[PDB]
Amino acid sequence: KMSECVLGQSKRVDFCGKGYHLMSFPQSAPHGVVFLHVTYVPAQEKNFT
Amino acid sequence: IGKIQDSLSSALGKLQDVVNHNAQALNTLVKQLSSKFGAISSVLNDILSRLDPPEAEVQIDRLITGRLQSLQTYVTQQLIRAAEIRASANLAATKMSECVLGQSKRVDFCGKGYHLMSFPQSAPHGVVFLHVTYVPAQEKNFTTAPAICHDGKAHFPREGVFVSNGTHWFVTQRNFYEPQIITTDNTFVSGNCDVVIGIVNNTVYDPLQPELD
Amino acid sequence: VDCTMYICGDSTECSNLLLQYGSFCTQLKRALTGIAVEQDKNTQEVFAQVKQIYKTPPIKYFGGFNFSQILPDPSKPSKRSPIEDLLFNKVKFNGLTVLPPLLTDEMIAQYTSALLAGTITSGWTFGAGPALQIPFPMQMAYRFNGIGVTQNVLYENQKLIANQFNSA
Amino acid sequence: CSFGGVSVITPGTNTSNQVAVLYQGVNCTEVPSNVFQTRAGCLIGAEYVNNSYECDIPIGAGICASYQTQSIIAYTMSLGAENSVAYSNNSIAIPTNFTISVTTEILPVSMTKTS
Ligand SMILES: *[C@@H]1O[C@H](CO)[C@@H](O[C@@H]2O[C@H](CO)[C@@H](O)[C@H](O)[C@H]2NC(C)=O)[C@H](O)[C@H]1NC(C)=O
Ligand SMILES: *[C@@H]1O[C@H](CO)[C@@H](O[C@@H]2O[C@H](CO)[C@@H](O)[C@H](O)[C@H]2NC(C)=O)[C@H](O)[C@H]1NC(C)=O
Ligand SMILES: *[C@@H]1O[C@H](CO)[C@@H](O[C@@H]2O[C@H](CO)[C@@H](O)[C@H](O)[C@H]2NC(C)=O)[C@H](O)[C@H]1NC(C)=O
Ligand SMILES: *[C@@H]1O[C@H](CO)[C@@H](O[C@@H]2O[C@H](CO)[C@@H](O)[C@H](O)[C@H]2NC(C)=O)[C@H](O)[C@H]1NC(C)=O
Ligand SMILES: *[C@@H]1O[C@H](CO)[C@@H](O[C@@H]2O[C@H](CO)[C@@H](O)[C@H](O)[C@H]2NC(C)=O)[C@H](O)[C@H]1NC(C)=O
Ligand SMILES: *[C@@H]1O[C@H](CO)[C@@H](O[C@@H]2O[C@H](CO)[C@@H](O)[C@H](O)[C@H]2NC(C)=O)[C@H](O)[C@H]1NC(C)=O
Ligand SMILES: *[C@@H]1O[C@H](CO)[C@@H](O)[C@H](O)[C@H]1NC(C)=O
Ligand SMILES: *[C@@H]1O[C@H](CO)[C@@H](O)[C@H](O)[C@H]1NC(C)=O
Ligand SMILES: *[C@@H]1O[C@H](CO)[C@@H](O)[C@H](O)[C@H]1NC(C)=O
Ligand SMILES: *[C@@H]1O[C@H](CO)[C@@H](O)[C@H](O)[C@H]1NC(C)=O
Repeated sequence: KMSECVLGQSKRVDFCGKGYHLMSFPQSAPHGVVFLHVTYVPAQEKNFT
Repeated sequence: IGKIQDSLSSALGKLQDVVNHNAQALNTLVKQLSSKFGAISSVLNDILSRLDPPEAEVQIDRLITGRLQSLQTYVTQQLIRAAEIRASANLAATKMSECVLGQSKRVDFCGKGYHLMSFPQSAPHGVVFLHVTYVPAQEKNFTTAPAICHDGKAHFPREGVFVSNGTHWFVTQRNFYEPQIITTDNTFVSGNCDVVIGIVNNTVYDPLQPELD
Repeated sequence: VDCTMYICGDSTECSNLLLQYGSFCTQLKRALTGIAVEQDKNTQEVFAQVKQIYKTPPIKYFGGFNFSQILPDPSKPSKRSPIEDLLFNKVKFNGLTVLPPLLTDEMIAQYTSALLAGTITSGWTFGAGPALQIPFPMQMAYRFNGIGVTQNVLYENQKLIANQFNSA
Repeated sequence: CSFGGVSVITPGTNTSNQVAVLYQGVNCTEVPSNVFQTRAGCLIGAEYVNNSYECDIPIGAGICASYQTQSIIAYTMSLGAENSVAYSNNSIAIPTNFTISVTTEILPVSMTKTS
């Protein structure tokens, strides 16, 4: 995840959150890591022919 | 490719480790055949020679219990070591699919750089991948803008970046410097030039307009 | 764990009797030492993924977007960020000993802030070679292309997009 | 009391026969020159310098040792160089050349079948 979501942009579905992965930021936790995933979510659709 | 050959001919510690661990465990298994575990000796031909059958049962059981314990410890640690070799082989099988029979876009999965191609080589109990990647070099700075304003319209590059060498404005592709004149063939239009922040004023050249005339 | 001191423990009648079991205690110490050496390699593999220790510029103004809650806090001994401070407030015997990790968590926070400044300043170029600066709005527009949105959708909605990021 | 493991730090017998000794998480006043107190125990036989190098022999809690300054030394490891990106609101860097690089990756697939 640090390689593919923080050092790049991923096209793997759901590997870096819900939506279309834009970017990710790491934070250190005690004995662990936290990833803040920024994604794009579409909204307010209309129907068409 | 000529330097791989030197650096190896002159590094396989992950393969040497596996071998060493297995040998160190097999030796510890045999070296336990010479402990008493609380008996008079370690030899069954010595308990069956200075003890009558009713007294040698008690001494043989003390050896049986110890040797069973040692064999079962050996068999547990092999299950735990095989579950780790299995995951490594599962990763090697994925790298053979995704780096050798394809081009990967995953970052740092098939080397460091931009993956071009991969070649496999067999090793004693494993596999070596030779990863060929592209690495950009020798960068310059320029100044940029997000869009160009011309005739009251805002133009964006189709597949590049707008750059300036100090006095003139070009389009490059983003990973290799190769400047081009900004025309209506490598840009597209959307909107008027007062909502983007950072627009610059410059001329966008129409190829038909002169040539026709 | 010291096998001999957990089992016997001081006494001497127990050490000579335990000597009769062979290398059972040497195996256990090897097993526990391997585990402890693996825990440092876990952390080296997650966090030491960067060549240089990158710094953000002083002005600290990326076309708007506001990263202040996740950049390091200069008024601290640990130099953690505001969210890393929130996360750290929520989480001798009979031969037993606890070894310290090789990396302090000051060092870990220093690796994470450098990964952050690499991303905010160079996008994805520092992960493939030398860091190449690019303005943040233009990097955001490159990323909108990667999900299949046309890049004027970003430039014509920059303020709204930055406000939504900041609220989230 | 004050029990603990004892570790021996050596540059390798093919380099020297000097040695340093770590008494693990023991206060360095109750051990029985260079006596140096660490978060990992008491170190004897190495001098503490103020420089900082790349880690050589890992002691712990950020301290490493080396045979440099002849003898072994202690210090705090180095995370890495220091690169300063000249970021601005209208500056870009673009590469003008490239290098083709090739690296290796080694992976175990099997182990020996024993019965
Ligand atoms: C697009 O049109 C469809 C109908 O063709 C809408 O679907 C209906 O939604 C309503 C409200 O939720 C339901 O009561 C109906 O039963 C749905 N129709 C069917 C056939 O099930 C849909 O909501 C419209 N979407 C948009 C964005 O306009
Ligand atoms: C891009 O331009 C910047 C701006 O001058 C250069 O970065 C400076 O370089 C000088 C000399 O190396 C340093 O003393 C400054 O500290 C740098 N940063 C500043 C001024 O903010 C950089 O060298 C240029 N890059 C290339 C590839 O030419
Ligand atoms: C930016 O690049 C342009 C190239 O188009 C340079 O302008 C030309 O320079 C050549 C050689 O100096 C002249 O023969 C041309 O007459 C110039 N103009 C044109 C329209 O081609 C310009 O000098 C460069 N600027 C900097 C600062 O390097
Ligand atoms: C880019 O070009 C436009 C049009 O040529 C400039 O707009 C003019 O700016 C001057 C000076 O501010 C005004 O007096 C005119 O009324 C403007 N005309 C229009 C149609 O807007 C604009 O200023 C230029 N931008 C820069 C930075 O020079
Ligand atoms: C980035 O966001 C933070 C909020 O998390 C801003 O800091 C707060 O700003 C409001 C007013 O805008 C104050 O009332 C708070 O006291 C601030 N909190 C602090 C300083 O911890 C910060 O100003 C934003 N950055 C910029 C450049 O606007
Ligand atoms: C791009 O880089 C290559 C080096 O990788 C340059 O080619 C070298 O040029 C020097 C000087 O002319 C020679 O001594 C080397 O033998 C060349 N290397 C090889 C592998 O042939 C090349 O000139 C660079 N291109 C640009 C435009 O700067
Ligand atoms: C960039 O910052 C400068 C301050 O030096 C400011 O004058 C200018 O308006 C800014 N431009 C953009 C596009 O943010
Ligand atoms: C080990 O000894 C050999 C010969 O004595 C020498 O060539 C080699 O450099 C030595 N290795 C080290 C690490 O000093
Ligand atoms: C060791 O004991 C002395 C005497 O009380 C004390 O000053 C010192 O702090 C102790 N060591 C450590 C690491 O605290
Ligand atoms: C290391 O630097 C500190 C600075 O506070 C100084 O007090 C100390 O004496 C130095 N150590 C040596 C061995 O010179």
